Amino acid sequence: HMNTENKSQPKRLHVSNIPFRFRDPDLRQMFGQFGKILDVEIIFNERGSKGFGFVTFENSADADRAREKLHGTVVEGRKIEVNNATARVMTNKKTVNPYTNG
RNA sequence: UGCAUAU
Repeated sequence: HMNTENKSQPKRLHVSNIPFRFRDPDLRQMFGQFGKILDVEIIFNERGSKGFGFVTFENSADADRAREKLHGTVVEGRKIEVNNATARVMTNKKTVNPYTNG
């Protein structure tokens, strides 16, 4: 009996040029039409909620296609960007070993 | 408030 975990897995997609009005539900309706959304982020600033964010798909299966369909769309008249995010950290902690053989 | 990676 081995680990037998899932394959597609959640991704953080960055979203940009979006109107100043867009929040959690306004971003997630735009991607969640293809599959399912877990969590959604909008960069938190001194002005309040910003015209820039991220979306957390349930699985890469819809995260891949969704960014492909949404990138180059002009939501609320603003040609957007969508790509895979940096998430929390760029200093990966998942695994380590003293050797590098095999 | 058009500030653009996770102030």
